[PDB]
Amino acid sequence: IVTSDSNGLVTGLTHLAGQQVYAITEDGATIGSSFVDASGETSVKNVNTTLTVGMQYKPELIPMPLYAPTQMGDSLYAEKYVQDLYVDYVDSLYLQAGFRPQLTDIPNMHLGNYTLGQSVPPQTGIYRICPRGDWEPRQEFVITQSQPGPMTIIGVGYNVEVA
Amino acid sequence: SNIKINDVFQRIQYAASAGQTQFTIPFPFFDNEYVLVWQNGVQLVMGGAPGQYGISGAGSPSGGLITLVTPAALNDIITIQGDMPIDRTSIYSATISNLTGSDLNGDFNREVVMMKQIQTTQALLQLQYAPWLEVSQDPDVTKDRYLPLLGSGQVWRMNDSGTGIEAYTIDE
Amino acid sequence: SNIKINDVFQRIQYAASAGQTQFTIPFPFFDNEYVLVWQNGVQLVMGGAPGQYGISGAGSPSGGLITLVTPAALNDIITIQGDMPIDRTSIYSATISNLTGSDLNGDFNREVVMMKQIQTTQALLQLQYAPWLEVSQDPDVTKDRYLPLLGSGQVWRMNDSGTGIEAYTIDE
Amino acid sequence: SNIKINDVFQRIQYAASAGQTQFTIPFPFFDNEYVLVWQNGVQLVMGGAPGQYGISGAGSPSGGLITLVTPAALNDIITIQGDMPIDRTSIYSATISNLTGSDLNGDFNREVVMMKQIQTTQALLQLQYAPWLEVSQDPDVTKDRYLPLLGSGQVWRMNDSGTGIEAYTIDE
Amino acid sequence: SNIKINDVFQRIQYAASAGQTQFTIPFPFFDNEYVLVWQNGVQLVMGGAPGQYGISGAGSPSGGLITLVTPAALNDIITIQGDMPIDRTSIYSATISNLTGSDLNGDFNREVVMMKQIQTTQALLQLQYAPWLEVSQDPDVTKDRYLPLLGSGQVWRMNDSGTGIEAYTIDE
Amino acid sequence: DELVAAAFQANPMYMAASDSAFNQQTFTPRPGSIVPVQMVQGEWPIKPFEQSGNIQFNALLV
Amino acid sequence: DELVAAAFQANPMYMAASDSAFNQQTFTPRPGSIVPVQMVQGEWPIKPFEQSGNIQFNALLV
Amino acid sequence: PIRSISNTFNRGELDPTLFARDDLDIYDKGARKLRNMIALWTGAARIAPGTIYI
Amino acid sequence: PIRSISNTFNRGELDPTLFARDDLDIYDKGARKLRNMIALWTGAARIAPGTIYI
Amino acid sequence: MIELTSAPTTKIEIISAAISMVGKQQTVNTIDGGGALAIDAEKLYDTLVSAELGSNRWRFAQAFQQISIITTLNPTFDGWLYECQIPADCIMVQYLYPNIQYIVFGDKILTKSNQTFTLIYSRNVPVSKWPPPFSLYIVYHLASMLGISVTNSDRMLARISQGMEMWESRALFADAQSSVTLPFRHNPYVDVR
Amino acid sequence: MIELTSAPTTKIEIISAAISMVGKQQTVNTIDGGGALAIDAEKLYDTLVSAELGSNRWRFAQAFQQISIITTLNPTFDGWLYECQIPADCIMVQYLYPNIQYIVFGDKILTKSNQTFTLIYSRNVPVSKWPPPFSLYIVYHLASMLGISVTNSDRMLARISQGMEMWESRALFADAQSSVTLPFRHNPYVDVR
Amino acid sequence: MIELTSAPTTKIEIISAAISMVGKQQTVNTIDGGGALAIDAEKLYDTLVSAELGSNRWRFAQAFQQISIITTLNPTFDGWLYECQIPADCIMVQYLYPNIQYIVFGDKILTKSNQTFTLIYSRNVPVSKWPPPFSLYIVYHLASMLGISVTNSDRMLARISQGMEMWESRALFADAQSSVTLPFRHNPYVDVR
Repeated sequence: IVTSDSNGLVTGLTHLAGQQVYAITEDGATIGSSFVDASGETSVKNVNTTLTVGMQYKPELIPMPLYAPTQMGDSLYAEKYVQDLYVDYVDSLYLQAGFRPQLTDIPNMHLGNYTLGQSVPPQTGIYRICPRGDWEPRQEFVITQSQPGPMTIIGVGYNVEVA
Repeated sequence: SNIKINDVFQRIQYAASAGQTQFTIPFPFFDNEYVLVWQNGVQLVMGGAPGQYGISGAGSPSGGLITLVTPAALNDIITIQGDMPIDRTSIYSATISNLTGSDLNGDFNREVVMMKQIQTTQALLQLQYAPWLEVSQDPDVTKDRYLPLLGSGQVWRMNDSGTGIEAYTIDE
Repeated sequence: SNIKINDVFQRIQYAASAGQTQFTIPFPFFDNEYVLVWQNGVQLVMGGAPGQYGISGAGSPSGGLITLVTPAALNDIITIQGDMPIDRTSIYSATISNLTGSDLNGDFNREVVMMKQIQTTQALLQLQYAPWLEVSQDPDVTKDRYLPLLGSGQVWRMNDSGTGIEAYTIDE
Repeated sequence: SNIKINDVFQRIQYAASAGQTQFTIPFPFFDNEYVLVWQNGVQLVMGGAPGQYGISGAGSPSGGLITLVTPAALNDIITIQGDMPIDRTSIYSATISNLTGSDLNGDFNREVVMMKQIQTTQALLQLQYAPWLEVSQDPDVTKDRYLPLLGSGQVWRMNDSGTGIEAYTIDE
Repeated sequence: SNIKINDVFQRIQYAASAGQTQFTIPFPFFDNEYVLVWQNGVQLVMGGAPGQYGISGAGSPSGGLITLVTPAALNDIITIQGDMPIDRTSIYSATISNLTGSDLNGDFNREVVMMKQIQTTQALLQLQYAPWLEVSQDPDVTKDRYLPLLGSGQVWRMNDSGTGIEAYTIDE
Repeated sequence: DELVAAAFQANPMYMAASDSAFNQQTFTPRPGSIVPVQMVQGEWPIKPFEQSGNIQFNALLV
Repeated sequence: DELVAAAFQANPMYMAASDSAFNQQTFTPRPGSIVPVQMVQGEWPIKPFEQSGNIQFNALLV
Repeated sequence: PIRSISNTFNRGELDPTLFARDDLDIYDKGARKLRNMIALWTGAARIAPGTIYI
Repeated sequence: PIRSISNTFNRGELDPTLFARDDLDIYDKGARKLRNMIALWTGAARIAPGTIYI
Repeated sequence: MIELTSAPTTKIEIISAAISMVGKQQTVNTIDGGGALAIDAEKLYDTLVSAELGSNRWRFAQAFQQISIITTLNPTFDGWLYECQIPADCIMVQYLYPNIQYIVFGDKILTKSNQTFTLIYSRNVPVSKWPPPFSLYIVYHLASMLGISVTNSDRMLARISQGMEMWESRALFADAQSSVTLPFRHNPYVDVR
Repeated sequence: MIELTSAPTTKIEIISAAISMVGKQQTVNTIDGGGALAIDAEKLYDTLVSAELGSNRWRFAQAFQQISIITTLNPTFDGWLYECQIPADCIMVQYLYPNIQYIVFGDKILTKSNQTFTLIYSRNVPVSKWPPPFSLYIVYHLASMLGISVTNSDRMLARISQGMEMWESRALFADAQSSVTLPFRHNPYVDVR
Repeated sequence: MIELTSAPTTKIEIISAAISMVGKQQTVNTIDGGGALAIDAEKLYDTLVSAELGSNRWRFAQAFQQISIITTLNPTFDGWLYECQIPADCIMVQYLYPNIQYIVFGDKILTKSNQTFTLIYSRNVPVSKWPPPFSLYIVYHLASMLGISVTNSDRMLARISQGMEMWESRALFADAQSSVTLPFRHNPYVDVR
């Protein structure tokens, strides 16, 4: 826990010297990243603010291969295409999901019902995405996070064209 | 819902037919005062008296209409130009501003119109070198760019050394 | 558009080496159709036929590439300029919807690039008085700034009264 | 950043009184380095040594103040102009969960000041045809608009055919 | 209708401020079509065209709102009056069925509003003798209360016998 | 009425979504010629203009 | 109008997606000849140019 | 045709040698990768706890 | 097509992280919210007992 | 006094009726928080209405205005002399008065004369100007697009389609039948005389 | 204030509406913010729009340009004498003025004459110049292309395709009816006189 | 200034559009790691395009060149005297100028005369020379082959088939309509006179 001055300068981070760190406000909003120099100082966006500063560890969730048995058989090796991908989340921020390399960010800000300066609380809901993946039976979809924050994934759904 | 900007210049000029009063404003504008009208090089005044004009369509996404009080003569030249102040006096609060899609659309729309008005002047009314000419790529080299003030009976002439443009008296 | 827009002129010009095909684009661009290429004053076309070029690097901060199909001759002049039409690149719903920083970044970055293209033409390809000259600070005083149309064989010459620039027929 | 941007030209010029040191900046500016000061056509340096100046008021909507170290002589010409770079180096995250009023106002105000600087140059320091003149409304018609490079002792002159402006040598 | 009906006249009149658009409806109403609006004696129409109005607040105890599309001029008279047709707004089965207090409230509230509209016209727009005057308490005595139809140029005048009101022609 | 009717009933005319069904400028009326024609435009095919009326009725009263 | 009409109603003409349905340069109009023809191009078959109008009506007024 | 399927994560990360074992009841209850996350005893997967410098 | 389904409340209020667990036999026996009520052992939900001031 | 119509008079009432048709309760004052149905209805309303009024001569949507010759623009083909600006609110060109030679070419109108020309055209008009049959047709058609975009129900699309086509014909008949049918401008076998 | 309704004027409005019409709820305020679906939709948009304007005479997409650089064809065939480059912005050659002999051959126009002529052609135009019926037709057509891979139901895709064909006919009619039909330029039984 | 086309200009952009049509995201600069879809698309592209341009007279794909008599080869049958070499880039022989007696026999052209002959023929041309309608037709046709080779989905093949055949006709019309139809070279009842 640190406090920035009127210029956003933060000192006393010697144990993080040379590292890339993120800053999280007390309201629970991640405001960005910066490098700590060799002397333990870094500059953050918010000035005159109490912040938590630390290093990102990136969560990654790759579900099991698509399993959609049909009347023909198990179809474990059949060509499959995912038309829709449902991400089911609780109390989460900064999510992104899809088929690599082009992922889709999951928004967490309601235009028309947001007051500037406030931190939107961790969000709950279902988001539907067209991943635009290939037709391989072992294709991979990824749920991950763009910047540090709360994250809970309660399930992943699909609409699969099973050829 | 967006306004007509792409390939729509903020200036138009017409050759009137005998007895015409209605002239289209083909570009969007936000306020009546931000539209300039000339007739044969003389700027008109909005009003109801003869020689004045009425205006409608402010806030429309596509444009409006200019209605002359006095019917025009054949081959009168009517020029309509958008001239909006480049400023921003409506701003968001630091504490109690609720961000809306209408707010964002409004702010981007007026900045796009401002930018289009600047580019309209640059494209139709100003001079420039052809983009492929071998001008100096350093803006600090002002040989071909900077102009001097012209005194009476003087033209712009590159000097004999080819180092700058200077005013040059030519007798009449 | 989660890139940063650097302060780089939206125009670059090269003198080709013998057989050169690759030329770097130092400024950002977002679409291939919005980058113009000239070779010795003749605009080229994208494609794979001889005399055409390929382009890569759209959406990148910098470091795009132009690859000529036909290798250039020594001292061929290659000009690369950004030309993106002014337009809205977003729409926002009036009802409660979603917003991302990617949406805002795309809108602001593209408007910054559009402004830079206007200012690149102004700085490198246009004439201006030196900023310190004693021009009239009221734009309604058009003595030094309004030009007339030039007829055949005519130049711009300040009149003998020093009240405005008029077209003047040159003689021997 | 939670300030208004007024409609004020981004350039001011003064004729100094005897011994005057303080000159007002009537236009907003966000950083001291983005202001250029000239005294009798010589660019000054910000500092505390004689022949230099100090500047204050960055970020205020009403502009700031220029304080010369050495008092100016009578009728010294002082020119102050804003010169902010056109770029965008601070961007939002992909999925922001906190968008401050200062950040959003900053992005909109910053582009307004950029456009005002471009428009101030073209309104006060550049040439243009009168808005009502019958210039070709197709920008591809470059007869009156494209200039050639001037060689030594040359002027711009519309050719005998009236099809374009060409460089013409005068040795008088 | 689980609201309460307050004792408020079913008519309100305003003198508009310069450019006013919003006018409050202090009395309850149930349907938008049952509220009449006049401006300077001319009835308006609901809609979004110029010269029309929008209305909100149906089913609310009070605090409805009339929003003019065209802003009113100074001292324009805006009149708002409730006009709901007298009708049965419910139907009950003879067979054993269900009943709720919402059904009863809707019936009695609408019948109270209908009575208030009748009494509002009687109290604000109609003539009557003062309650304490010595009028005949038998309505079959019509001397003071029954009027004749008026012909051209005629007035109501009690006859010389004091037995009834008759039409009287008035000369020069 | 017969003269008005004959202009679009006796003459060979066509109905379509658009008169762009073929190119009038390059139309080549020659024996054996193939005319490029957009034979279907959206929901509607190009067809002869509908015949209507009772020509014999009019030339029985006249 | 009859002369204009006859040029494309009396003459044998065809409608197709393209005039490349057969090769006009190698077309061999001989008894027993087989002409290579793209009988269907995309969705549209090649067909006779559609007859329209009421020729008799025009030559009853004349 | 189109089939609708779902996947929860109460069995954690599964070894790649299990990917043909559709007979087991774990095929829709596991993950190919579960990194810097934990499996709650519901089906959900939560980001792993952070650390505080001492 | 139209499907006819029903739901009882034997398991009370269920945590939101269970809402993808259709494999469990509790999905049609619980409630998203059960506030100021109790679950009888027959599966019905009854309003909670009131209180008497002492 | 005049009795106010109970038919829809604002675009919000058109939208809320379409949302109710596909089964969701909706009030005009809570349209902002209408979720996916309100998001799509608002986005698709303008495109649907403009397309409809821009592809058919609806009498209630007609308008006229003088057109203007644009200086310095000269066509070089087929004898055309002038390029004329189309009105700003024009959504579908119908014809010119007086009927002389003209064509629509690009976004201009080409003429061979510099006399005063008036254009007859379609335009967007507010809902308060719509005939009630046309309003119900728009409600059905918009609901049909809400079925595709939101409900994803083939059953819903089948149920809405019959009503949508029926009210299109009825709205067209109601608009057309009020006035006489105008004659052709060109009648060659009579004009030649 | 005034109730305003207007047609799309930007590429983003077309693409975001098309994504709604394939029944996908993910937010597309910008192509950059729209994820993998938006970029694929933009890629197919570029191919579709030019293909559509390049295969039919839309009045709003017509343009003209004088051709003057006409050079000798040597060696040659069929009696052609000169060739000229088809301009790069020409997307479909329609006809030439005046009525000179010519053929489109490769990427050239071959002629037997050397004089300057005018080319009438089709060109790509921005959304701000599109008629509203055309805009809705493109929305459905683009949705039909995306729906090949992402639409769940065959019946739903057929419904989208039906909407594409319906608005194609209405857009074609609205474009065509504004002007008279031009006559054939070749009339042999009359020209022979 | 010339507006740059947004339609595809390279074979990689054609291929990536076809890959996106069958559902996969694809960038031009990552086409090398495109997996099975990219493997099949690049293998089948050259065969499909060459067969398409080699089976029909497309105006944009036409070319001409003089042919050459080959020494020491004597046809010896039907009165043919010389065997001539077909051009290297020739993909479909169309006709000869001047139109004299000739036949295509084997991979040669047999003639009875030693004058200068010019062959009119089809050839492969780069994508930047393609009309936009033809490009979209190739995208559909290539995507159809990707459905067979990769997706193994009967549903996908059914959905692509309608667009593939529609854009074949539209591309053919757009190519053909720009020029007049040429007359027959042989007219025996007239020539005999």
